[PDB]
Amino acid sequence: MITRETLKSLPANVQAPPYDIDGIKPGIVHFGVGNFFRAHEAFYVEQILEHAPDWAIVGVGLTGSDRSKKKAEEFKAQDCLYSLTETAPSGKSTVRVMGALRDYLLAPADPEAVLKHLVDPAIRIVSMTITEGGYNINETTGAFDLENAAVKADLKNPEKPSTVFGYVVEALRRRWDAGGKAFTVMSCDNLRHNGNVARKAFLGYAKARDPELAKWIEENATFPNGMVDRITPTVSAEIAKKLNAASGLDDDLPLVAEDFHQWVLEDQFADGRPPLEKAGVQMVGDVTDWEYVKIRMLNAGHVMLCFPGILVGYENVDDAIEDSELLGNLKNYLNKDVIPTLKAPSGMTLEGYRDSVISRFSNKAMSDQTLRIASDGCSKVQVFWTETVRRAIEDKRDLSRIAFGIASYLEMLRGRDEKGGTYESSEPTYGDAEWKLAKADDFESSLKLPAFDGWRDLDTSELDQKVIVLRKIIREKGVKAAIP
Repeated sequence: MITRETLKSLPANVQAPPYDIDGIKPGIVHFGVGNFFRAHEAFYVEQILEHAPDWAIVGVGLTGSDRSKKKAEEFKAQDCLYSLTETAPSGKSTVRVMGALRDYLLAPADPEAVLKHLVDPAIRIVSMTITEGGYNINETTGAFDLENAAVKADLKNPEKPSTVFGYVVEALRRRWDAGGKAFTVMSCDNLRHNGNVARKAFLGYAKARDPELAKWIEENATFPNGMVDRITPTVSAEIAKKLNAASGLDDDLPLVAEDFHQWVLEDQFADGRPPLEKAGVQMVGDVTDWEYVKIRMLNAGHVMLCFPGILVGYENVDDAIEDSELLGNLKNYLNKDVIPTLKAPSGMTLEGYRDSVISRFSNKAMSDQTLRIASDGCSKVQVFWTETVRRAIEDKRDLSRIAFGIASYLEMLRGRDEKGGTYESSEPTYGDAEWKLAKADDFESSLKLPAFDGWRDLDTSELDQKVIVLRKIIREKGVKAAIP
């Protein structure tokens, strides 16, 4: 059956919004209505709407392309309702019709319409998922780019903007001038200290617009940082058909996500917020510790699994996590090297986190390619492994497993698995010089790759020697033979 406000007589297997859809009112405006938002932010709000019905979400798309209009039409056609299938590693899935998103507006169609929502006193939070590039931070200067075409145009006619920066700042100006209150700017993009990024972008535009205005926003608005997870894959036509065939719903906008989900959010709101804790959102004073748990256990674990997995010849993460030796090595790395040198946030155990990392990697429906996980391996090693290596060296702890990860990465770079297959991993930051080292036939040259610069200031003598010893074993007897 098609999805509609009236046709909410879904099959016994499909759950419906757990609240009166007619009783909820808008409290959040969201920029960038993508899959992640619909399966994460919208997901948590859906669970507190029965408690505080004034937090419905008004979605806004920034592009007015021919494809954008179609999407907006499909949403309105289903009363903005859509189905979300949640699949667990056990293979079992559940499906529900989400009602938190009460309107979907195409900004270009009517700029004033968006601004009206933005200035409404009931709208106390403005969230967004616009990707990193969406924040318009120049990669070289690290500052908000005032040279951007759309930004300059907005600066010329700020009363009728087209960029998120223009809409948000103009809305804040009007609220201020009319005696209203500032709202909370809540980034839900997966970036380190996403709130600080948002603050830089929005205040960067505000400053150019009017110093006094930026001062006001800086003092009254808030830009909390949040850590967000939840794998929510792209939805292809073929994927949509499987989801609908399984749910029994003729959904034009079906999506699926892993059952696992997490949201750590700094409790810094300008004018109130939903009771998100009731939905499992973890409110904190500083997001930093949680970001590092994810970085040093989930991300670090992902590559500790995939680098040697590629050498064994595994194409997907779920195939590698099923390998008894690679799994044991991952657990030993997390238990012996990371957990003992990782600060633990309150209200959770690092061991429980470890268990979730393992379980998630075993979710066949979510499984990604090992080579994809290994792409830009240099930057990943720098960000995910450096702290763990520095601590092991500084505190004089066992380097065996740490060296194995490095040796595996270096051997993986050579481009050949133990089954005879060849491959070419992607390393954007590497040039001819780097790749020459990576492919050298010796076992010492590639130790100079930039991937290991994060701990090069320390005495890496013992670590490097062990790495060499393991690379030798890996090349002659295979990767598993080198596992500590």
